[PDB]
Amino acid sequence: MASGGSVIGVKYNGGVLLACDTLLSYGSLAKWPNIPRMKLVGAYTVMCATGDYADFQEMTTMIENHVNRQQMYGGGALTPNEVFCYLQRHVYHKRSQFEPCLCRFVVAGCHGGEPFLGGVDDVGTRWTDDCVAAGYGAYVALPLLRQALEKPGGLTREEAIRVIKDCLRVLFYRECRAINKFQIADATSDMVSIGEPFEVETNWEYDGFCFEKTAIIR
Amino acid sequence: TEHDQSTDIFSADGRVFQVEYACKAVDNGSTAVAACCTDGVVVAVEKILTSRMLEEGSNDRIHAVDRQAGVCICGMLPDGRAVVSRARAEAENSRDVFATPIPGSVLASRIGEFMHVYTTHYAYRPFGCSVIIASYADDGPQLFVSDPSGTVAGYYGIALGKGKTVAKTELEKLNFKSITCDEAVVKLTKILHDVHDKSKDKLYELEVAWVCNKSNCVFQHVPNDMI
Repeated sequence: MASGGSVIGVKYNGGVLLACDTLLSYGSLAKWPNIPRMKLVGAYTVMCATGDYADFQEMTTMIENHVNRQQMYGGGALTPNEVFCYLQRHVYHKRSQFEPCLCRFVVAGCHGGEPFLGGVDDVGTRWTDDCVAAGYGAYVALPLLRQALEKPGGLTREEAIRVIKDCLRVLFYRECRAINKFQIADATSDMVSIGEPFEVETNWEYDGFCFEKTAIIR
Repeated sequence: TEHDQSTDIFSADGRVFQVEYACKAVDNGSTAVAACCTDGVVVAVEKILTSRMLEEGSNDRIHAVDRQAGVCICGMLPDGRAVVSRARAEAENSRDVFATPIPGSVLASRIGEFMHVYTTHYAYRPFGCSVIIASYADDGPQLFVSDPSGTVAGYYGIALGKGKTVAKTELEKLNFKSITCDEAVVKLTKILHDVHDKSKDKLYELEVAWVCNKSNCVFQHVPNDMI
């Protein structure tokens, strides 16, 4: 029961960012620190999930195959919105058989210069929005992305990166089952691209963290 | 002469006449040629047009079965189409169950098996098409034909349909160790234009596809600016 932690995403002017770390855990064990968790689905779309990695693999396989087959047999290239709809129907169906997909998905993409971002949870709940997250992202990240998007006229690409990294840094600080190693995908100009892994700068040197002040007994 | 009404029956000479007759459909359909080259496979078919008011892309005889494989149906088109759906299920099966693009020899085997079975049951009839299979998977360029009997054979070059005896004579003058996908598109198109009968079929267009190293081993109709 290889399982993925937090995923986060944010829309900016011209596209959308999705980010996660490259770790699969098993309970508390950090088992694989070099797994690429994001999956390209078709021409415009990218998905990721928190939860059971086996259930993510199975569900994205099924989806990627529908999308590639539909395109190859004359039925055109499915869009983010269509992919998203099909995902939510299958999540729901499985819940309805009591054999759930124990994952929470975030889906992103760009078609017709309109960026998509939405979430689907394991009983089939779906929503779109300017910022979505799964895992401890929903508790730790969303308060920051939401504050950031309060500004009027929206976010530039660079301001969207800065705030994505601050969230990453807090996950790394406060989420147990994480690591300092992340990728970002960027949907923009009707195509998705996945970056190389990177690390964020952290702080550990405050005077209030020193040995004498944190000592339980003087 | 009751011996020719079901395909579940030998004749006294050991023939299966329902299968012969279905082969006659193919032999009176339109002419297709194909060539297995150094860098890929090329197929060309001649569509006899029943009407000047058809949109282009109507009654396509060439279909993709997988990223790397395609078929050209010669004979009755809707029969051919049922064969295309099975071929895709097979190709999908191989990726789903065995994680591999289907090999070309294996896909042709499975198509044959499928056409064979409609040669043995009183309740069905043989298919009235032959299927050219063009592939380029991990086994390299392959060109197979399956026919209504379910016989499958690999080829360097081939021709089916009414023009097929002349087309075969011209395909014999090629050189199959040298010839590329680019040269073949030219030569096969010339052969379909020469075996074409102008008295009988006034309206036609050519369809032509390929799977080569150029196309990044993807089966696809050739871009229309190359004829």
